[PDB]
Formats: sequence, C-alpha cells, structure tokens
Amino acid sequence: MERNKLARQIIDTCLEMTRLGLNQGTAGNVSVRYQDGMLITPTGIPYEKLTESHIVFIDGNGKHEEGKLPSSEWRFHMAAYQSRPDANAVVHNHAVHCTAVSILNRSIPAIHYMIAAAGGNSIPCAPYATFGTRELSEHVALALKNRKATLLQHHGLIACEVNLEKALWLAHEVEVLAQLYLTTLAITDPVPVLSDEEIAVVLEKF
Amino acid sequence: MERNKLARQIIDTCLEMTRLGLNQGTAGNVSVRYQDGMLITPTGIPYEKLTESHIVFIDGNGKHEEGKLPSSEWRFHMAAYQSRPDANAVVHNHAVHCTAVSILNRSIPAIHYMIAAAGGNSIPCAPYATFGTRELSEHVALALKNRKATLLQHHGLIACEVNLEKALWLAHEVEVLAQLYLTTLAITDPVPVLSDEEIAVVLEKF
Amino acid sequence: MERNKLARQIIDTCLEMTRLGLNQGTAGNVSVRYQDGMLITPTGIPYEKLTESHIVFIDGNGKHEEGKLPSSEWRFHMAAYQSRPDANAVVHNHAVHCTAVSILNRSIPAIHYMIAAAGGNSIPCAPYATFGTRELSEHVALALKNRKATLLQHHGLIACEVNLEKALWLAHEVEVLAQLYLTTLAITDPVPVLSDEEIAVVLEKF
Amino acid sequence: MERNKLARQIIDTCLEMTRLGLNQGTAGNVSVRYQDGMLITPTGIPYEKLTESHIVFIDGNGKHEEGKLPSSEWRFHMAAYQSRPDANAVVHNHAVHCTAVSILNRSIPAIHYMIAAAGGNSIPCAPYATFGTRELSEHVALALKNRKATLLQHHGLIACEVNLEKALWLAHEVEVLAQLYLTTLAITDPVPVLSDEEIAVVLEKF
Ligand SMILES: [Cl-]
Ligand SMILES: [Cl-]
Ligand SMILES: [Cl-]
Ligand SMILES: [Cl-]
Ligand SMILES: [Zn+2]
Ligand SMILES: [Zn+2]
Ligand SMILES: [Zn+2]
Ligand SMILES: [Zn+2]
Repeated sequence: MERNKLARQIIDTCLEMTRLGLNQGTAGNVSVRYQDGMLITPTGIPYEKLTESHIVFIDGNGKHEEGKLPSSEWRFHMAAYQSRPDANAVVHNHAVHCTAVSILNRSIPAIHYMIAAAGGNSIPCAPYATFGTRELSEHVALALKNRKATLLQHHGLIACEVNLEKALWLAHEVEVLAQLYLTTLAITDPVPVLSDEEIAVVLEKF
Repeated sequence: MERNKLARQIIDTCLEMTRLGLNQGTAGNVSVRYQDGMLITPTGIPYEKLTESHIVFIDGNGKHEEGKLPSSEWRFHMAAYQSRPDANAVVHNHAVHCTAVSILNRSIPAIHYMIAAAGGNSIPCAPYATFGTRELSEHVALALKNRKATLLQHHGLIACEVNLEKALWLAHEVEVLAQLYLTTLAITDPVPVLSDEEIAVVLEKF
Repeated sequence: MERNKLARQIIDTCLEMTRLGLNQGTAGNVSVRYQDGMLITPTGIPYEKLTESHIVFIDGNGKHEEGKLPSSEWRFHMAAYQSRPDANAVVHNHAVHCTAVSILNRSIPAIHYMIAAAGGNSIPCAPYATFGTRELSEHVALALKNRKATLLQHHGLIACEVNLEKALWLAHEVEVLAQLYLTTLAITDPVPVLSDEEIAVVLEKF
Repeated sequence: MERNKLARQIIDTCLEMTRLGLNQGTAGNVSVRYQDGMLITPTGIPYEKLTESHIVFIDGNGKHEEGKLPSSEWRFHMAAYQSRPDANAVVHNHAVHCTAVSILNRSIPAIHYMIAAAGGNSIPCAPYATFGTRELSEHVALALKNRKATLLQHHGLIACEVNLEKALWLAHEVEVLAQLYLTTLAITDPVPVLSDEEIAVVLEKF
C-alpha cells in the first residue's frame, strides 16, 4: 500500500467513470481505505486537472491534511468503510438511471440475475437527507449493512467493494440494472422478477 | 481580457459542447461579455471550420464588425447580459432532453438537489416567440431575472454564469435534470420532488 | 464535378453518418447525382473497406458499370433525383428514432421550429412496399414531391439536399426531431405543436 | 483454420462488441467452432488484458485444456453449435435492450423487415434456467432450432452465424430491433407489424 499508487488508481477510476458515462454532471467522488483514514478525491477539481497531489487524506477523526479540501461528500465514504469493514474502495456518482430510480424512491428488484452481485436480491434506496450531512451518513450506513451498493433518494448511487475496479464494475452494473428497471417499468408495473430462491442459487454459484 | 484568448475559449466551449452531446442538430451559439458588447459565434460555420477570426464582436448598439455575420440568435444573448449583469458567458443550445421538456411547456421542478445550481427550486420555461425576434428577448430576459438558466418553448436551452466553463457545466447539468424529468415522468406524473425548504438548505450550503 | 472527389465525399459521409450514430445496423447508402446517372455506395462493403473504386455509377437507364453491384436500395435514390430535380445528394439510413416513428406509421408534426428545414410543417411517412421494389419508389417519389425528407414505414429515413453535407445535416436533424417526438409522445399524445402560421414565419426567415 | 488467427479474431470481436456498446456490465463471451470442440473466451479477464494465450479450447467431451478456465457460460455455446451445424461462431452478451425485452419475456415480432435476418418473422425468447446450467442449454438449443438468434429470459442475447463478423452483425442488429420494440411498445401495445407473407418475400430477397 503506497499512497501514490493508490492516488494514481483513484484518478484512473475517475477517468474511467467518465468514460462509462457515470461521471459528468454534479460529478462523483472516489476513495480508498488507507492507513487509519482514507484517500479521497478533492472537492472542485475536474478529473482533467487532477494529479496525485490533489488526492486528500482524512484520518480516523475526520481530520484532513492542511491546505487540501476533501470531497464535500466525504462523510458517507467513512460511513461506507465503517459499515462494510470488508470494503476498501467506495465509488459515488449521480449516474442518470440510478438517480432516476431514486427519484421514484424505489429499490431495484431481482429483474436480472446479476443483482446478486450487490449481495442479495435487491439494490436498496436510502432515505433523503442533505448531502454532506451526518444524518445522510446513517441512512447509507444502514443500507450498506447487508448490500454492497445503495441508491440515495433524490441523489445518486454509492457502491463499494474490496478494490477499485470491482467497485467501479459494481457501480457500472447498478446503472445497467437501473436502466433495465426504468425501461420495463414504463411498459409494465410491476416488472417480472426472479424469485428469492433462484437468487439464492445464483448467490451460491457466485 | 484579451479578444483572442476569449475567442479560443469560445471555440473550445463549442467543441466541448459537441463532446457532451449538447451541440449538433440546429447547433447552439456561445458568447462572452466583452468591452461594451460581446464576442459571439458566427452564423453558419461548423465548429470544425471555426477560428479566432470568425468570432464576431457586437457593440452596445447591436452593431457588428463589417464583413462578419453574428449568430442569428444573437439578440437574446444581449438580453441575457442585460438581465443578469453578473453573467459573463451565455451558452445556448437545442439539446435533446431540454428541448423535449420545453415541448411540453413545463418547468423542471426540484426532482434532484442540484437544481439549486440554477439559483432556485426550478428551471423555468420561457414562452414561444420566433427565434431572433425581439419578443423572444423579453421572454428570456424575464425568465433569467431570478434564474441562471431557462428553457425556451418549442426551442431549447439558454444558460449563463460568470465564465464559460461554469456556463457549460450548468447547461450540461440542465440536460441531466431534463432527462431525469422525462424518464420519471413517463412512469409517474407528478414526479416526487424536494420541498422548497430542503432546497433552501442546499442553496445555503452552495 | 470529378468522379473521384465525389467518391471520397461519399465515403466520408458514410463514415460521418456512423459517427453521428445514424449508420450501423442494416446500414444506409449514399449517392450523388452525376452526369446522366448517379454515384452510389455499393451493396455489401462495410464503410471500413470502402474506397473510391467501390463507388458504383448507374446511368440514366439504371445500368451500372460491369463488375460492380450498386446498393440493393438504389432504385429509390433515382426516384429521389427524379422527384426533386434540385437535389444533388441522397442519404438513406435506418436510424433508430426515425425507424421507430415509421413503425407507428406517423408523420412528425411541427413540434419544433426546425421542422421547417424539410420544407414545411411536417416530415411525412411513406407507405410500406418491399425494399428495392418499384412500388416503394413511387411511395417515396410521391412523399418527396413537397418535402426534402421522408420516413419509410417499417423501414427508415431518406433525406435529400443540394449537396452531401446539407443532406447529412437534414438526415441528422430528422433523427433529432424523431427522438423529441417519441420522448414527448410517451408522456402525452397528442404532443403540443406550433401552428402552420408560425411555421410559415420560420419558413420565411429561413 | 489456424488456432491463433481465430484467437485474434475473437479478441477483436470482444473489443468491437464493447465499441458498439453491447459488451460491458456482466460482459459477454465469444467462441468459434474449432476442430472437435471450440475456442472460447476465458472467464474473468477483461477484454483489455486478453491475448491469444487466454483463449481456451474445449474439446467434444467438454474437456478444456489444463490451467485455463473457459467462460462460465461455455455450456450453451456448445448447445449452439450442436443445434445449428451451420453456425461457426457464437456471440453472447447482456446488451441493454435485448435484456429488457427478455425481462418482459416477449418475442420480438416483425416490426421491421430486417428481422428476417434471424431466419424468420421473429426473435424468440428462451425460458429461464440458472446460467451455466444444463437445463438452460436445452432451452437455447430448442430456440435456435429454427432461428439464428434468441433472447434468454431475465438474461440476455445469444446469436450465431457462419463466421464472427456476421454473428457480431446479427447480435448488433437484434439490439436495434429490441430498442425499436421497447420504444414503440411504450406508446402502443401491440406494436404494428409486417404480415408473415411480407416477411416471406423479404426472406426470398435475402
Ligand atoms: Cl436479506
Ligand atoms: Cl423564487
Ligand atoms: Cl404543404
Ligand atoms: Cl417458423
Ligand atoms: Zn453526491
Ligand atoms: Zn436556438
Ligand atoms: Zn433501407
Ligand atoms: Zn450470460
């Protein structure tokens, strides 16, 4: 674990996240668990201007290194890490389809077998609270108790995994599931779903 | 403030606007406040052929330099500048989702907290008037009185900010909000929204 | 008018058409009026393998040069040229949104002022007939009598103008109008439209 | 037929499949009939890291070469080859629009004349069974009896042809048909379709 290799990967994740079309508009933030705190993207610097030197470190007490301002949404990354001790990377964005489903304040049900990737038969939707607020942190910490990803009402998506690319994958996969959901929901409501049992089998094979 | 640095930035904005997919089809126009008038993109020259020498200057009386024809939609950029004395850059386009919402002649309500970026709890929709017409100018001037962005009925979007990239961001952000609106509107009407008060809090934190 | 400059432009149009996302899937065909016949893209050669030598010439009697097979849809390009003597370039594709509207067998009404670009207050939809059939030719010739573009039922789009880039623009603009149509149609039917008179004014300013 | 030329083409297909936007999210798998077995993409290696050496060979008894793990979905490629003895390439993905239609568990009817490309007047939808399961193999083998492509319920798409690019084309064409279907279905249900007879004519001209 070297501070700079981790910093390079974070910028690469931010770039790749723009490449898949998850980033752009409000823009997300990425972080990796590090030492006692975490390394997180800074607030207000477009991925283009980013460099290893812009990545900020927040320790265990929420104290960030002097002269650097972490993401304005840094509080819930810590809630992510505290809630899922197995997570080493948190990716947060305001991707279009995820955000739209959270505007309807709905969980995404087992419409496709890959939903097992988040750890169960659903992608939850955490209740609304002002961004960067402590109450929002509880909402998300509670949602990630049993799921690796959650939607944030009238907000976006937050997904975590053991490393950055698996976290990016998950986040990207949740956009896909969100889009399949919106698309079929506009034709039939409720949308057909796989039973909990089939999901159990898939979870088994995963 | 150097005429040519500003001209280069305008072409870059036009290029970037095509990159985000806002431009193309009818095509937009960009301008920056300058001296007593403004520097605006010329009518009928695809971003590709553009150069610093094509950027036209219109003074305070609406007089443009000889041999150059400004954008056919130059009149409402002036209405933008006159209405918002704090705006130094106006970006206008006919982006797909913004235009679709203006076809329904609806304002975009507080469906996501970022709507506070336009200065309030909504993105208005100005009434229709022929393009390049003076009546259209009033409609837009009235809409931008209290908002940094407005939709134009059966037309498109017009957004302004203190500089070009913030204006481009806003314009891009309004497309996102427009798309979240259409998507959820096709499933439920009315779409859930944040109360004016929550918006007030966000405006506070912004 | 040099056979090879025209051939290079056609391949460029085919490439650009793929770039805007109009081409791909079934794939389109482009042609330019030439001498007594026309120069048209050949059947079954992906834009990538294309070269000036693949562009085929069909004379006035429908006879093509030996050893080269023109587009399987060459018959209606001739109907385009015969119907609109002012057209020097025909672009045909099976773009997604245009094709979807033609599946509903609906004309696109005056939902946006740019519809005047096709020459009136609507984009018609020609009746169905097997592709490469002579009856299909009449359907399209009749539709282009008074419009520069037309949709083909359960088929796609065909647009013409005085040169290739204006034809490409139009075709691209019709996809935009098609998409605005589908999007608002899924929320309200009928979709609000500009009166014939407003269109008349726009036609005047165009 | 050289093992390595085939391996290079498979990686190129995987890359191109990402380029059209079919791949990404769950990710697909490609294979080519080879000797007594087939050459298939390996499980868990992003197209970027892929190389000729990662392509795995499974013989006729389902035995794969030591030290290499084939795609977790290799069983139904064999069902593809056994069902369609004329197929030499199978492309499988979880493309967005195909998957959404299979979530509704609907076949795609003759909404556009190109549907004849799959061999008839429809694109079927095979019933659900756990991935990599033998029962899923029967479902797909039965569906491909008379069609070159089939959708897999709550899963994705599987298309085959005589070679890789024709298989890629078909797969891409099915996404298009899937999208035209969803789009018009959200406005009218049932969506207008061409009669079996018209399809017969097209099949004739194909
Ligand atoms: Cl549970
Ligand atoms: Cl107000
Ligand atoms: Cl008329
Ligand atoms: Cl049959
Ligand atoms: Zn956020
Ligand atoms: Zn305009
Ligand atoms: Zn065609
Ligand atoms: Zn699969």
